[PDB]
Amino acid sequence: DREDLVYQAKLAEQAERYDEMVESMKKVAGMDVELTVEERNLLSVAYKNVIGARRASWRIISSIEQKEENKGGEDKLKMIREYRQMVETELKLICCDILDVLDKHLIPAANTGESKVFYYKMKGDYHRYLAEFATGNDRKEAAENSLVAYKAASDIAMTELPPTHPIRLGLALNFSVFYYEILNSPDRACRLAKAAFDDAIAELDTLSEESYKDSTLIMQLLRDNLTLWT
Amino acid sequence: DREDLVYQAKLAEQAERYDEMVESMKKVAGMDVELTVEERNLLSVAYKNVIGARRASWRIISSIEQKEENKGGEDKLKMIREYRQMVETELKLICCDILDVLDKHLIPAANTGESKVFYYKMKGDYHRYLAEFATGNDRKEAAENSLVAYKAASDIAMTELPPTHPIRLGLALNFSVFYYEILNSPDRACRLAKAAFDDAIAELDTLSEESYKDSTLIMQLLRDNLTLWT
Amino acid sequence: RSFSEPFG
Amino acid sequence: RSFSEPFG
Repeated sequence: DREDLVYQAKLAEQAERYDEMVESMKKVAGMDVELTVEERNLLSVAYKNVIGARRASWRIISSIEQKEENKGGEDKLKMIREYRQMVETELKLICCDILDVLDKHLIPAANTGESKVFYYKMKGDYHRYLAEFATGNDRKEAAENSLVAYKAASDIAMTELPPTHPIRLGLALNFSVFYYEILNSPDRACRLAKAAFDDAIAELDTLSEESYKDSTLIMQLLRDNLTLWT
Repeated sequence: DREDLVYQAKLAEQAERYDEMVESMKKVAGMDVELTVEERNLLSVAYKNVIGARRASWRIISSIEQKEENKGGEDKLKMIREYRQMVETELKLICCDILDVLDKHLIPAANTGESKVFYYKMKGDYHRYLAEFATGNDRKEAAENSLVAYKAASDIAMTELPPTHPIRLGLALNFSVFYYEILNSPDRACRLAKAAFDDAIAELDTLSEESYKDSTLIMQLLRDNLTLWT
Repeated sequence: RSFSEPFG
Repeated sequence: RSFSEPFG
């Protein structure tokens, strides 16, 4: 039945019906056993699509809002703000759903270094997504929760995974975005990304046959951000 | 408030939230007045996106089904068929929703040649989409309803619109697909498409400043199908 | 696989 | 506008 859910999740993924893909993978998480690499990946892809659609909508509506602040059309701005708020409600609901799954099911049952890093990093990501649109105390709390999770993932990654491991590199990449975009700290973002890239370069003998393309891609993205940030 | 709904529909379109775009434009249709060209277009785009997502899913799942019929994996086929059936239920619901809007609101209040052709052609399209996945009597009834609507749109198009008019050409294009894909009649599909293309070529002086790109595009598609079908 | 009228 | 970890 676990095998059946995974199949259903793969069919939903092919059909691009990511809500159903989330439904199926959340049931697998609901089983309180260590997920396979395949299952972790399917769950992560499902929520990143579901949340990504709303993050993309939110950025569009926000940019429309900013244009109109310059034209000062107030009837328009009332409708744009109400629309944005509706999308923020969905963003909050989706983040809260996977954060619950992580706290109740995935993290407690994770028993490998790789899975622990993967799930704390996911925790880091979803609080960071809450922080993207939050203001005032909600933003401070999301930022503090994101930081705690990313630090937890980093402690484990530093002791358990080689510096070329794609989950470790993916962690460095996203934690560096966190410092840049949420904490407004280009200096710390640059340091973290540069250190992760250099530490990988120092140990390229650790690249795995299973994941060298994935490692190579994240390292290119670390470099691409360093470019963007300098 | 009509102006407000149109604005909301445009925001939803920019955010790629086509369900909301449908909600807003269905309220405009709900007003029982002649829609503007802009409003007709927004309504049509909204439903073509909503239905198009499911038609795309349906084709994917159907092709997965056909692969597995060749491998004979029966546990898989039960899950694939149930998934397909779920998508067919959504397709039927969406088609039924716009068919209701057309029959109750749009067609009765349409009072120009262009709008009458546009809406009967939409009626033709949505029954044709029902016919794509229907079998047995449901397929026969969808095909008969699609034919009746396309004939109605054609009667009006032939007497009211020049042969280069994009809605007339769009009608010929989709009615020709209907003969090809639903009625399995390549000969009649080819005749209809060829006649519409040639009749446009004969009267290129009738191209409008407002729509010559649109006319040119549909004529290319008529040619592209003729290519595909011969 | 035939082309019908596009949208956008 | 920064790049974070991709998916697919």
